[PDB]
Amino acid sequence: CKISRQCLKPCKDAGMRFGKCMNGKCHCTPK
Repeated sequence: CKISRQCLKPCKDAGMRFGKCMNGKCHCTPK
């Protein structure tokens, strides 16, 4: 992931409420 969106679906669509990525790491906070 480069940008917030690049983990948004990969995490949030996958069961997280949030999955923001920056640089190359994303904070995916589950549901």
